[PDB]
Amino acid sequence: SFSGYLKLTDNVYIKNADIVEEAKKVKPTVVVNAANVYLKHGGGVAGALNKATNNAMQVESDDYIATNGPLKVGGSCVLSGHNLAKHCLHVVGPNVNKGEDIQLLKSAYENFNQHEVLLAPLLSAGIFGADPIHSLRVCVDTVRTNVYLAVFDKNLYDKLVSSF
Ligand SMILES: O=C(O)C[C@@H](NC(=O)c1ccc2[nH]ccc2n1)c1ccc(Br)cc1
Repeated sequence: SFSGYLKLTDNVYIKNADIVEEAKKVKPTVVVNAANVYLKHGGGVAGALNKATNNAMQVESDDYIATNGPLKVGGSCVLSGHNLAKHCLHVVGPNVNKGEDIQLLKSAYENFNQHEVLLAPLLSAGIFGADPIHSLRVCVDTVRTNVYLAVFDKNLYDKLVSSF
């Protein structure tokens, strides 16, 4: 049901699209959220996915944190996808703006290997402060399952394809 993606490798595909709109259209088995360790979905991809769920993602996430405590940087948890997907895989890439180790980006993408197919954003990109060209390279060199990357910014999308 994914359509219009450009094939980068055997298993990695990419499209200039809003991941919220893509999830509403496709209703994938798994949508990846660019989460923080507290599952506080304020802004970026997380704020946008949460708003699309009418804040149900944040209510579920606060119950998960109250029970389990925070995730690790490089870690993940599987929660409901609400109206966007069957499941949401909340993955914590390092936030370089907040001082986290960029080597944890490969650990973050390893979480995707537990799922056969995913709709995802580039981890640690945008407000997380990392170089998106580097994030795409770690993605293609780490993930073995089928990943459909949605890149919101048109100019970044064009740069990512032309420099790949
Ligand atoms: O373009 C990408 O997908 C990376 C992107 N991410 C966001 O910050 C980002 C933020 C909010 C969003 N809502 C749905 C999606 C989404 N994404 C980013 C945007 C612009 C620049 Br300039 C650099 C990076």
